[PDB]
Amino acid sequence: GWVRPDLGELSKVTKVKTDRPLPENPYHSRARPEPNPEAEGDLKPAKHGSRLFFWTM
Amino acid sequence: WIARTFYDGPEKNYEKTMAILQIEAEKAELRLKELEVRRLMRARGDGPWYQYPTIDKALIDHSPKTTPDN
Repeated sequence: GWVRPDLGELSKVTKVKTDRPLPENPYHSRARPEPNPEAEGDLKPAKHGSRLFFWTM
Repeated sequence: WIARTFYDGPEKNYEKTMAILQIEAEKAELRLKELEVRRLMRARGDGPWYQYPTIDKALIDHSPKTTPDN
């Protein structure tokens, strides 16, 4: 009583019901380094301007 | 008469010089502090400055790759 599969049926993406636990870290990755402090705030005018040699602004 | 019609009082110059000295001292300390901050940021790289670009991780394709072991 075997029915031969039609065209395009064996290439379908199917789902599998399994009790095998999903691997938490299949890549065996380490801990990612801490990103930079990403400082935030409100801009203020430069203290005494450019402070480049004799320029006052 | 000359002092009245041509020149201001002694305090004027005194306090103007005090303000000028204060401003220049702040500028000098800020210059040293900026140089030290530049050195530290270039040496360590944790600061906002001297941030050299790396590969963007959004370019990575996370999908099955026709082989189970990538």
